[PDB]
Amino acid sequence: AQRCKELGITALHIKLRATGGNRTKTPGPGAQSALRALARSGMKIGRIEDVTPIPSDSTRRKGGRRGRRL
Amino acid sequence: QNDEVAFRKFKLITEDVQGKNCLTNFHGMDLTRDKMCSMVKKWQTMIEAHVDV
Amino acid sequence: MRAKWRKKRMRRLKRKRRKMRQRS
Amino acid sequence: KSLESINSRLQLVMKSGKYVLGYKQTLKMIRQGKAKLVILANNCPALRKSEIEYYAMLAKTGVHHYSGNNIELGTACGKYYRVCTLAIIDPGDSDIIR
Amino acid sequence: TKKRRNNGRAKKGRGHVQPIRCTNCARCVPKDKAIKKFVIRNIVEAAAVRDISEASVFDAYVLPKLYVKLHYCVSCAIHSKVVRNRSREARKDRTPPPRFRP
Amino acid sequence: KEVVNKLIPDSIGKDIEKACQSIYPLHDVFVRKVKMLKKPKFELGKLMELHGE
Amino acid sequence: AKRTKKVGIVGKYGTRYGASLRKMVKKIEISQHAKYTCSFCGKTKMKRRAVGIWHCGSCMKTVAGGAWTYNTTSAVTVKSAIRRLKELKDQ
Amino acid sequence: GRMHAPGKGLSQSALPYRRSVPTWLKLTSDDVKEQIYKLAKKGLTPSQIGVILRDSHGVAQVRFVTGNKILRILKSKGLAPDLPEDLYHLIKKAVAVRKHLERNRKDKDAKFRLILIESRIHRLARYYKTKRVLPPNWKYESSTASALVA
Amino acid sequence: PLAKDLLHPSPEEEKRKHKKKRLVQSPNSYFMDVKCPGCYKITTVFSHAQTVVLCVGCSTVLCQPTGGKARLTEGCSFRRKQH
RNA sequence: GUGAAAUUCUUGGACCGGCGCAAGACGGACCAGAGCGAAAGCAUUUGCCAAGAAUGUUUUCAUUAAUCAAGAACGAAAGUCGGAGGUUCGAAGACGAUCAGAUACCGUCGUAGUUCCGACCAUAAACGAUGCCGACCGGCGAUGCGGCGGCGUUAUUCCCAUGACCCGCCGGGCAGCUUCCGGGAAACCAAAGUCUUUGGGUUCCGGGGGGAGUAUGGUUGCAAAGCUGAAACUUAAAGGAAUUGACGG
Ligand SMILES: [Mg+2]
Ligand SMILES: [Mg+2]
Ligand SMILES: [Mg+2]
Ligand SMILES: [Mg+2]
Ligand SMILES: [Mg+2]
Ligand SMILES: [Mg+2]
Ligand SMILES: [Mg+2]
Ligand SMILES: [Mg+2]
Ligand SMILES: [Zn+2]
Ligand SMILES: [Zn+2]
Repeated sequence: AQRCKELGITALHIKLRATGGNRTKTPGPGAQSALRALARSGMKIGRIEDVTPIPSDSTRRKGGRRGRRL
Repeated sequence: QNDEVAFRKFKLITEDVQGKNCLTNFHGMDLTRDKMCSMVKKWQTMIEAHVDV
Repeated sequence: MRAKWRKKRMRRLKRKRRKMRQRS
Repeated sequence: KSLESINSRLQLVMKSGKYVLGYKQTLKMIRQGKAKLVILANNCPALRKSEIEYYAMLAKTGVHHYSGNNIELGTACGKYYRVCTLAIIDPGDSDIIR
Repeated sequence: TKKRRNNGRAKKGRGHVQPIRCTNCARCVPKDKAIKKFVIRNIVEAAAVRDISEASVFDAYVLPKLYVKLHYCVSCAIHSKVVRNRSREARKDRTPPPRFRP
Repeated sequence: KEVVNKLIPDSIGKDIEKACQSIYPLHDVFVRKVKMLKKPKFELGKLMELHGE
Repeated sequence: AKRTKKVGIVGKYGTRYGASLRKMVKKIEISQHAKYTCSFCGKTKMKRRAVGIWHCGSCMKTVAGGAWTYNTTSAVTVKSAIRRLKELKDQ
Repeated sequence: GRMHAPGKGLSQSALPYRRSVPTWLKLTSDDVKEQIYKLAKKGLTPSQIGVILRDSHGVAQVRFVTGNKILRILKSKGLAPDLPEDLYHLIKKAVAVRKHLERNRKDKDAKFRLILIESRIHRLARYYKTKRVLPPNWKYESSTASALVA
Repeated sequence: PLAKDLLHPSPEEEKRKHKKKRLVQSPNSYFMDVKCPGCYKITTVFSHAQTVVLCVGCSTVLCQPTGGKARLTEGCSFRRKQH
């Protein structure tokens, strides 16, 4: 935000992205704090959109058919 | 557009620049992710069509 | 043992037995 | 549906009407002027097909190009030999509308 | 002993149901056996809705949603507490738990 | 040009929905997407009439 | 009476060259020496003259086909593809 | 249930209790016989003759109005088909399936259906040879059956 | 109910039962007098006709075969035969 | 990337963002105790090709049927052979971690394989752990298909048809809830009921636990293996369903 302010940018569209693909679609723990910090640091907020890569169908996900055993 | 809907996006690729103006032209459009995901619901059938024209 | 692994052990032993008999 | 219809009508031309199977007899019937429909397998040699079509134009008779071959036209006639050209003297089953 | 009449899955007149991967551990689960949760969550936290709305360039801007369908194997479901073990009589009902609107 | 200005309000989807009511009722009908596949040679006069007059 | 249990046409090779090689060459030799139905005259007289050349006894038509079979699956798919591309090229 | 399907359907025809000819049926036995003769000349199988006669000419049962069944009438006049209708249609279906199968070699479902159809053909042929409708040496050959139908 | 009268079921349930499961089998179909407009002759048509029935005095269709019952063309009249 | 790391990639621009190009997989959400199929199994659009159940039927034949040793077709995945293809994933293998050890679980890479065509193999918790055909024996609300009948609403049109809903009936299905029908060792099952009040037809098949699906013979297979299949000997229990308690990282 401070770099954008000194370079002369005032508003920001938002594109939230998770890992996507055949992996998880839920955004990580940092998205909420990053967007809130951008809001509180004076930067104006415009459109917000999810751009997570969603396969119409993907290659085989890693982990095997028995998954990640823990 | 002044008072149109918000879930519609346009690509607007740039072809020619003159002076300090880049000039765009239509490249495609798409519905938004949230609108498309909200439209899909259970206990109903969706029909999808595509055509090259 | 697990029954599947007893089956596998029996199969290994049977291949060894077949090889020994074929050697004669 | 047209192919099964023409096969059924051909089957009923057999056993109920007068016909003739083969190139030489077909030409003989045409130039006698008593051939009402000439059926040609698509396997037919091009020169023979053109000549029979010209003969039919002279005789004012119809030519149907069977969508088969000589083997399948023989089968549709119910024979165990290939027929490549055939002529219907009289149908007896309204294959040829009056 | 047969624990469940439906064998823990919804397959009734099928031979084979195609598998899906557990979103938690990437285990192949039959699609009708997996626990499905369709989460429709606000794209921003309810703690940050006010800050986002104040910093918004728009006046009547409705915040977008986040639509995610989650599939769980029963192991990850039980570990993540989305489902719990129930008594022998309580296993027999299928009504989902109340939404608790108030 | 008049393809773009008529897909701006999604008139195409509206008439599709109106047409399909005699088969099965439909409610959320949109031209979900359109993508450019080929373009004709970039006439600068055509670009300038698209932008200006 | 049936004379061989499994070798068939490759009984002429005796015990030589290996069972798997004889099994491999058996189907090729059968299709090589088979007589195919001529698609021009309708008779079962189209047989191989040399490698890739198939000649019909009756209508004396000669065709360029496969090495061991009258036509290859590759060539059949190619002919279908060329027909599709032609009907797409014109309108 | 079905012979070669796991179906247990019930769709049939409920023949009415009144065997008498309806009073409004002006058609006489010889008239119905003439109609059957004309349809058989046109090439209709007895099932189609009955369907046409019931649909258009208003005769409920040819057996009720004439006293003899349609195939009996055709055989008495001498223009009955040499093969029975149902056996002819089964052989027709087998020929069609074989024609499809010689082009589609990977259609194992079609192979299975062909086996079922040919089993039905052989059972029906055994019955007809028992009844001496068919010659005692009548055999269904898959190769030669193509020229018998359609 | 343990004392249902099987010998004398009322015509309501007698009609609602399947054709074969009635006390005595009863066809649900019938025959109808059909009147094509512009024609004088009367045609006897099966209710469940599987074939396109045509007038002999005019090249016009009287019914179109459907799944269960032939659909008469519009403008054609019809009455029952002897109930 | 993980619990934390590390192996690994990075001022040679890695990751990230943008625009393109190529390839091979895969057909999300819609997707359901929904459908079809003999099962195995089957989900992008459109076309072609045959096939099929159910329904409708006052069509036809007239007992042509049910189950079936031998025999035959199909038969997930893995595996085998030949030819293409090889993006992802990933047996074997390598390394990093963890550990007392760690040939593992976790991470990075990665061969065969996974994809397609042709040919084998014929096995799965191939499951409903539940033979097929036929009859009878409760209730209820749904759902799928077909047919039939009805207030109304809706789509065009000027009206009926025809679609979409609504209320019913019938038949064939996938199931569900409930019941002192009855059965059962019980769990439970409207079939696993109509069984000492024992007989509808018919096929396969079990005889305490092990040895053992082993040895041998035969037979099938390229192989792996499949089918058929003992005995000596050993043992007083092994098992099933429920109850109480104890225990649960
Ligand atoms: Mg665990
Ligand atoms: Mg247990
Ligand atoms: Mg299974
Ligand atoms: Mg396989
Ligand atoms: Mg290979
Ligand atoms: Mg990898
Ligand atoms: Mg029995
Ligand atoms: Mg024992
Ligand atoms: Zn999981
Ligand atoms: Zn030739």
